[PDB]
Amino acid sequence: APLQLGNCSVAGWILGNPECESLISKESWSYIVETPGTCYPGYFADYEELREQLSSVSSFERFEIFPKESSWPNHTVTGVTASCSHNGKSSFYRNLLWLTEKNGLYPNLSNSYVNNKEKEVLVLWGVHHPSNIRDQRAIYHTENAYVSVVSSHYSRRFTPEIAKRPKVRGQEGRINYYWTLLEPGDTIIFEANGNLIAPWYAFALSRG
Amino acid sequence: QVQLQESGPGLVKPSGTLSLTCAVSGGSISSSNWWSWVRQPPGKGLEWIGEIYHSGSTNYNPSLKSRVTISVDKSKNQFSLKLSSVTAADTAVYYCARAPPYCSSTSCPDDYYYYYMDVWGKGTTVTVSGASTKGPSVFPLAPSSKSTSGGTAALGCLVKDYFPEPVTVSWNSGALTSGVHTFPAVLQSSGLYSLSSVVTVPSSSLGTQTYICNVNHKPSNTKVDKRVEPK
Amino acid sequence: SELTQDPAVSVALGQTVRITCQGDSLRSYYASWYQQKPGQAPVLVIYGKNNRPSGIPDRFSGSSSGNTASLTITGAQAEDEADYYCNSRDSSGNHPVVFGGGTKLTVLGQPKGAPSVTLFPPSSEELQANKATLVCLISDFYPGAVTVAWKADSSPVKAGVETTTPSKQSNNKYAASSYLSLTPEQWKSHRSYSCQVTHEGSTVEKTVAPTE
Repeated sequence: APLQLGNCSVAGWILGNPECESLISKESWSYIVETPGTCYPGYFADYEELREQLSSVSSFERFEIFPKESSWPNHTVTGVTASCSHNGKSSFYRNLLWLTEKNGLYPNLSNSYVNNKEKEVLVLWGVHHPSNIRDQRAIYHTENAYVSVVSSHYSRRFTPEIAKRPKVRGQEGRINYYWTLLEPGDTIIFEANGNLIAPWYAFALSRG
Repeated sequence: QVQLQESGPGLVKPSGTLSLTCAVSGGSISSSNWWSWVRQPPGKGLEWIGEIYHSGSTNYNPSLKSRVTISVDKSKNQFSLKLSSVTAADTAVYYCARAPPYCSSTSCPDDYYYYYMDVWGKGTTVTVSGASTKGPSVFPLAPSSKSTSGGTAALGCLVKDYFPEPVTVSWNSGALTSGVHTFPAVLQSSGLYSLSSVVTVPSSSLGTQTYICNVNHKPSNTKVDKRVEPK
Repeated sequence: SELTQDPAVSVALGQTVRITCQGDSLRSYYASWYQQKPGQAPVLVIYGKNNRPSGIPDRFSGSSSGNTASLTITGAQAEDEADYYCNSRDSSGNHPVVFGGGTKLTVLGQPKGAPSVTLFPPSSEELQANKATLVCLISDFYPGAVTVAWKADSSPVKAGVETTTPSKQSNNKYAASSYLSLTPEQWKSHRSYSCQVTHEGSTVEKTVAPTE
């Protein structure tokens, strides 16, 4: 029996688009019926690859990889935006967290997760790109920020670029979305001094 | 629980420089906030003067830019305001307040598109005049046996001929608040202010009881405790 | 640019009123609202959109559409009678902060109250200082409008009279004051002085006499 995504794409469903709440990710499926979103504009890396890997799964599950009210004490997690509105009210992805400054500081961020699900874990995150350097300071305070995501099989360092861009859905900023598969027993480590759209919920699954 | 408190001279001669300091307590000025100054002339609306970041960067009202200087001092947890070449148009109540951070582009969360001033100082009155300060004279307004109203009676203090504004009055050091009302001041033709303060008091003991009105005139650094005794 | 709002509007006790604030700056920044009563600092009632600070009653709500922000007061109460300013940040230049002109909100239908008048003669301490001030205190009245006339014996006296504009008491009734400044000789040369307070067509008169 297939996975019914209704009016949402894989991106909107996997990212947790607020308009895909009632969608339910059943424990296993053979294929995905779809209607091809990302309410915050940006680039979803290896999107077609992900659609292929999620094409048929067993033992699928959505779990809380970094609890919102514990994992980030020294950062603000309540960031919402009108680009991802729900019920005429600004909101944000249900599987991600927009980390911003708290009390005028954005302390160096470091958090890690060990895969104890005995299955493959799909982790997704984002990198946010303001359009001017003043706002970069206001939101994250460091001018030359970095984001680092490392596992035993994945390693990448993201540098945000500050550029004036045309408005998309009324937004001049951008959030690029990335993902990786975490093998059982492996550890993934997130490090940043800004611009990290942190994983809030993640997914554990057996492929095929 | 940040709290603000203005301070500075209540009188400034024309063509002089107004100088006010805002004391910040309960929090640190080193923060993500815009420490602001606001003024309100007599019987007019609110006017924004300027704001300052703890780093020292400033943003001023364009119509006041070439006379305004806003400073910050992390050694005392204070920020200040200087306004030069003042005229009668600068007579006003001055407030210091606290604004949140903001963004210039549409690339931030919604929290950075608010503007408000949530915490305010109590405000300090500044009047631009060539006249000189004068402390007040306080006289008793003791109720007569005819001016009573049953079991209750009105008694007060008359605060005469002071300059500049304002004057505040309490009773028994704040212990007595029974219908206390301090009236707005009147301006006599002599250029001096006068006001009264009244309190509601039981008529049983008017022949024996004494009451103290605590008159405060900061512009002249005078406090007067005037005893109001039976007539 | 600027924020423009109606300078005055009235609402009946218990009814609903919507105060409007307009300005191109509201297209990119949220509008905050303040309530101010005479002799007091402004009090923030709406952070922006429809978020109230702690302690602000639920009947204060905020909405917006286009370049127009609105503050709605449902079930207006007597203590809502005050000035209301809208406030935002300019969207151009260095983003200076702009205030609306303010809206003076009258709440009609408050309970009427006849003025209570207390007339103090010149205190003996003031007389011994060679001055004579008559103090006429007026309290507990509504509507907050009153006219005061002074009499020496039965003749009018307008010179030396100073009177304040009414303002609210702590019990939401209004109070005002009037002063007649006399020399000691003017005080003792007449049989009596009177403070005549007219309110809603009715007059309350108090009289003091130097000999009594």
